[PDB]
Amino acid sequence: EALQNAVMFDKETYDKLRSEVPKYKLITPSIISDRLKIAVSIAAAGLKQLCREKLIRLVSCSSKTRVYTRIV
Amino acid sequence: NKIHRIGKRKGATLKDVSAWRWIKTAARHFKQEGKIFVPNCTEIMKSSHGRERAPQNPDWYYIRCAAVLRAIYLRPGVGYGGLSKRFGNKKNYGSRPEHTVTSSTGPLHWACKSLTKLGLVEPGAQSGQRLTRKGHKFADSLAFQVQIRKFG
Amino acid sequence: SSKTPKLFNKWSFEGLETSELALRDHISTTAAYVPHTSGRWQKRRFYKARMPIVERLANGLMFKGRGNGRKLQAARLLKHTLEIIHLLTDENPLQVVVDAVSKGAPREDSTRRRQAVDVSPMRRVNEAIYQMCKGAREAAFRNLKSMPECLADEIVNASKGSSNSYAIKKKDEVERVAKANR
Amino acid sequence: GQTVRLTITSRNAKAVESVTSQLLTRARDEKVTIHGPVRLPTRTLKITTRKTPCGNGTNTWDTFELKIYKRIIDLHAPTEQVKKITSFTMESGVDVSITILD
Amino acid sequence: SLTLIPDHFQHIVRLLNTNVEGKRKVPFALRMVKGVGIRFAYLVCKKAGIDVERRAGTLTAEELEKIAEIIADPAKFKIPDWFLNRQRDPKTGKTEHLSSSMVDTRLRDDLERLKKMRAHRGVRHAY
Amino acid sequence: GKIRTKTVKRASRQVVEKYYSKLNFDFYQNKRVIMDVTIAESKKLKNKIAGYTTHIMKRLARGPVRGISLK
Amino acid sequence: QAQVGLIIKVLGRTGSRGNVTQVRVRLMAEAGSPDYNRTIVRNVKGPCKENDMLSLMETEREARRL
Amino acid sequence: SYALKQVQTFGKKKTAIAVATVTKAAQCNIKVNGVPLQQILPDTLRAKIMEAITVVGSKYYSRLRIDVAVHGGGQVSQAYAARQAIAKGLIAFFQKYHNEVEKAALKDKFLAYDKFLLIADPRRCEPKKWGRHSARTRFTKSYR
RNA sequence: AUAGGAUAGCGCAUUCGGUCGAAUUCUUCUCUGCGGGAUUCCUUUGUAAUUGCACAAGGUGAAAUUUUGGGCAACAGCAGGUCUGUGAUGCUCCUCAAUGUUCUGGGCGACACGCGCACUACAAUGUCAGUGAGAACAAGAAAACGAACCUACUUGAUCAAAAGAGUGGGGAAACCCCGGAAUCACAUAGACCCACUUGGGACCGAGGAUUGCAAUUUGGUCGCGCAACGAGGAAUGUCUCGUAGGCGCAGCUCAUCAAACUGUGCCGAUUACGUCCCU
Ligand SMILES: [Mg+2]
Ligand SMILES: [Mg+2]
Repeated sequence: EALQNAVMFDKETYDKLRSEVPKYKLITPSIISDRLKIAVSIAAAGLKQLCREKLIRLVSCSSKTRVYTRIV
Repeated sequence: NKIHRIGKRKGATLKDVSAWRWIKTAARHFKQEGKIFVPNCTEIMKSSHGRERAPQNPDWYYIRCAAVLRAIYLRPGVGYGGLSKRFGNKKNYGSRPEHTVTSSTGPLHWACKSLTKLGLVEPGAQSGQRLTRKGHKFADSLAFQVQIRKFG
Repeated sequence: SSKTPKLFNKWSFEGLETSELALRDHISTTAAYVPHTSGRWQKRRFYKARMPIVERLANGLMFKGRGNGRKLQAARLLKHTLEIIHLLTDENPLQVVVDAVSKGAPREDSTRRRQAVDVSPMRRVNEAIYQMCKGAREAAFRNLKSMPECLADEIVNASKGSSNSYAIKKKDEVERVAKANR
Repeated sequence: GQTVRLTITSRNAKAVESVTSQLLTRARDEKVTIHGPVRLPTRTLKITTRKTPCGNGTNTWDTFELKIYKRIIDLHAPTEQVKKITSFTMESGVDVSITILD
Repeated sequence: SLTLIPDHFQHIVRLLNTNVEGKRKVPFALRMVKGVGIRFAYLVCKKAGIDVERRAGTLTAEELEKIAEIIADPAKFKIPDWFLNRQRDPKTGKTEHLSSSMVDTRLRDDLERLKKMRAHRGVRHAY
Repeated sequence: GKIRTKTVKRASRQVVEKYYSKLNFDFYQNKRVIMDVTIAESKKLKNKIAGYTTHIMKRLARGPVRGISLK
Repeated sequence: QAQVGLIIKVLGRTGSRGNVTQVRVRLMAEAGSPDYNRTIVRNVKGPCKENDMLSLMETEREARRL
Repeated sequence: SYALKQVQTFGKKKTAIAVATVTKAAQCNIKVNGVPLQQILPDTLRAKIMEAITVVGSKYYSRLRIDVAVHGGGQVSQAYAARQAIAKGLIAFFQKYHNEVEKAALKDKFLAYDKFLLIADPRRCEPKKWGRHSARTRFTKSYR
């Protein structure tokens, strides 16, 4: 079985990212892509956008790894 | 707090701030100013023959010019061979072992020529390229701006 | 003006104690700012027990030809892994790592027919680190999950004694076989 | 005012040291300004060859080394005084070169 | 990119009689057509003036043939001759960039020409 | 493997027989005496001889030793 | 579930390949317990030394003297 | 006016040699190869360099300007040489311009935290031998 | 700051190998001919001793046990290899359409295959594309005034690379060189996102350069990649600390051409500290 990951954000997947992705104790692009059946690239782009909107906060950052968490 | 002077310290010079921050700020300043000369061959050619793909960054020439300016600041009287050694890379040779390949001197020559056109660098006595008066002043002022976090 | 060291300037080593009496003298809890502390730990026989446990994890992460000699990579991966563990557990990642090392290795296994024998405290610390790093490395081979996350769940699952951890699964089957031929 | 350099080169460390000491003693007797005996880095010529003449057996190798000892002595003295300083018995295997530094 | 999928997005695109995956980016999916590599695809994207961060299924048909004709006649778009695969045809002497089935046809024609000429490379290919 | 070779042992025993009032219980002073009282091409052997001479003197203080005859 | 014991004396290395180590273990039990100061002979694998700690699982079995 | 207080020390790790010059100054700063400690990358090596300061405390390095010139080796060896040079330069400055009741306390803390902070590592590359791809590993042997 | 975290400073603010600045002093690093230093030396209510010879821990120390890596290495052998190193040779063979010697063309590199040893892969602890910081070992020119050799810098450049010019310097601690090695780093807010795929380059097409007396060598550019290969059955090598492994670099052969070897630095582990099961 080969997984099918969407390359662009859908109408439902976008609002699912905007609402359901927050309040997650641990947020990473890989697990976000796992949940939403999307690509890790667009998952990271959406996570960066959420950080810009301040919905989630970035705790661990690196040139290749980004770790986010819910805003408290 | 991040901007505030540490204490009993004034101003800033080059090599006192982040090298990548200074290079990116200088490239952005060059792009906004627009007086730099960008060869048309930079949109097609690669940085070095050791590389296998195009630079893929639209501002790669500006970044390279900023890095060359920083290199001239660090090592006065340096030439295209020294800049090629600075900007070299390891080339994939296929099934054969990888060997270090110096960067093609063409882009370095073009960047140095653009810097002389801007007046930031000039040819030095007994060969080599050296920074100029306004080049040193601009480098130090931009280094101060970097820790000021103006960033253009 | 001196201050006690904290790993990565975030995690404190104060109160680091092994969960159980076992491996108390073989799990080192000495405070250190960074895992990378170059030293001659292999000159003596049991000198490796004095190595900081996070440094031992970083060394265990230095396997295979692609990962041989890359200790800065191991330090960065551990830096991310401790953050992920703290998010997952709401507990000190150093304490979670100590617990996982304490309960990640078998206490009894068979040897040569085969006769069950006990495991020395030194080998239990070694095998706990070996299994945990090995379990994460194979887990993160060709899946979307990156290495720092794959190492995080392994340490969290091992610390709770969950069968989802590769180290715990090996521990259960090894001790089960030891009792079978005991 | 005018300075002259003596370069002593040899394969024999004992011989080159003895010649340098003799030159230093002669210079001190002549009472000239001497900028010390400087021991330039010793240079090793290394050649590795197969031990066998046929290529049979374990590929055992042979390493031959040749060491080069060089000293320099700077002094303020004219040609006649330098020649008088240098003129003595010398030793085999070492050579002394005269140069005038500008 | 954080851009919604267009209603006209297609997973398979027809370019120069070749199928191209729409999931891949524009140059890395334009490299699928024979005669076009990574560098040529990037230069084609630059000449067409479209963003290289877009997907290959989001592009419209009004620029699909624009890309196809750029590939067909690269020299018209000031793409240098040394960037072309066939700089001097041994038969016609012209400069062109073979694409799709044309490269295979030209390779077969070259092999047949060497075979008929009875050269060492004709017989080596025949072996 | 730090056994004193028969050459070292014989040289140290001869040293003890020839000079007994001139020796001591420390190693460094004994070695300093050894350098003058012995002629050898090596310094490792001199150090070993001094060490075993110190050992011999320590044994001699407690009691007579076989192979050494003090007149 | 796992009773602890201290290594008192390290015996010889049992085994043809010399990987197992015969050892003497004193059970760590509180005063008044039946296993107080109980000395047992056991086989240990891995680097072991005196005054070490060892979880014995079941302490009924005794290693055969070598 | 005021006499200049200068102390020079060296720290070695593998081929790397770091010469540290320590001077009394109005404002304390430490630069390794002309780069400040905060600007030094990575944070892994910067932590090791700062380990020289944080073990004893910032008050001892207060009002002290230290510059480090490191030559030879790689980044890790250069960082270790620089931290050893900084630690040895501090102890040396105290030894020359302070009583021996202190300086010894600083040495104690340095030695307790890490011996290699004050004592150079003697390990060096083992020479390569013929018939061996490296110092230890031998040529592959085939029987059939 | 983009969203902009963490990470020292609190008489005298930092910088500027072209500012080619002057002056003065000195030897922290460096150079190197002789020196020293380590000897079980010191200490165990250690072991052993019950004379010893020693040994195990700890101490001291830069170094603590053949200090470490080499070199050298007895006496017997072997019908081991080499008569393709030699003006080392005994006996034989050829000897002027020569088993001599030169020259020309071809071979030593031809393939269905089997085997030894390498090199590159199977990707995300990755691949591209940037920036940063950074070694060591070395090598350089000529007979019966310089010229060959190695270099820096410029230019070509009003426009790809690979070139090609010019101008200097180095006989090599002087020039290269302040030797910008590659592993590596990067909070680069860079691309990709688990696919034989931007993994992997097998293999082939068209152009052009360059070595050379000769290219029917070697770079460089654009295509090809849909060549396997997703980690390898039975088997089987080497290795204990600056070691394995990873990563480069130099010398060497050498007009041209290293997946080789001899060195060299860089980054740096796991395990054991045993045993006679196997050999
Ligand atoms: Mg025979
Ligand atoms: Mg060969």
